[PDB]
Amino acid sequence: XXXXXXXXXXXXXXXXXXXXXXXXXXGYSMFAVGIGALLFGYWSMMKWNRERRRLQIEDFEARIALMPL
Amino acid sequence: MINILMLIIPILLAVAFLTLVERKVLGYMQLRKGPNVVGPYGLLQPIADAIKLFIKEPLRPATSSASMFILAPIMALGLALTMWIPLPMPYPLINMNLGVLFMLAMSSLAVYSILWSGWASNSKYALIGALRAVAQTISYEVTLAIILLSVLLMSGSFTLSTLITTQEQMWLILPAWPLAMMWFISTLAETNRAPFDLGPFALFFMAEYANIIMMNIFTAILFLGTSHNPHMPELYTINFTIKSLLLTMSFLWIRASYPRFRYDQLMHLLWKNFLPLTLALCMWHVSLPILTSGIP
Repeated sequence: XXXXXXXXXXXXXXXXXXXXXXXXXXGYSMFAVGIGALLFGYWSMMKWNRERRRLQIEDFEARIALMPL
Repeated sequence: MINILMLIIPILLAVAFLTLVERKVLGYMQLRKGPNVVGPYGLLQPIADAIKLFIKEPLRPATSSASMFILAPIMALGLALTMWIPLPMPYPLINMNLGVLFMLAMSSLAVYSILWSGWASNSKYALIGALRAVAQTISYEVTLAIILLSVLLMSGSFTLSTLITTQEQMWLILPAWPLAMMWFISTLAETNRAPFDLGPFALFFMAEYANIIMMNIFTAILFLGTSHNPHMPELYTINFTIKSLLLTMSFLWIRASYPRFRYDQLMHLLWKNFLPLTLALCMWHVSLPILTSGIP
């Protein structure tokens, strides 16, 4: 009996298949989150600066109140 | 005054122990094993590099022009270490009258470190490439000043201590969404060797990697904060280090993942494209405290 190297292909490994595809981001939907984070960013920040004004006037009031200084 | 030595010696160790991080984290990116033979996980190698280069390694200068070449590493290491002083941290060492102005000044003078090295070599062959390396740093410092001002004009004065207090509930990444993207790129121009790349030669490594940590920390003040807590210094110290370490991973991410942008097209990304974008956002950031009340 002769024994040589046997042939096997099975699945053929798929000859040239695309793996690159669009994922997560679509296009217009990313701008809704992108610019949406900006509008949420300013509104949250400016409310803190209005709360800073409560401290600001109260800080300068200490100088006016102190005349024996 | 003992705290200055407690901000040079552990910092020089941080630049030394970077050699582990700069090729093990970079290693797993490239599927290779970094340090392993030298130590238990290679912890003995960072200090072993110091014994190799400082003591035994001799000098062979090209011409040695009296004062220069043995003055350029002093300007390199000196300016890199003095940048640690104005840093806000939980508590700053000798807090300046204005914070960020000192930060931009010592970085703009750090351009000299690569300038005097070009003058050290007598040959014309080296100085053309040296001036090209100056152009990589000098150009991005124009925008670096602009993006800084837009963050400052939103909230707080130049003082770095006030920048922690303004970030009480939400980070500055969300209001400054395109500006946060800029600080990931603009910082890499200062000899990081990720978008563009050009004894005493070993001392330049200890200075250039020191600026990498410096830009990681400075981004974690302008954009990160989470909490302040004056009563508990324990909670701030741990939480600040993790935020800075995550930015250190992103600095080594660009070095491995992305090729060089070319020197000519580095001036097409910036100047041609970035400078119209940064100033348009600067125009936007002038109107913001006027449109809605936002003055420190």
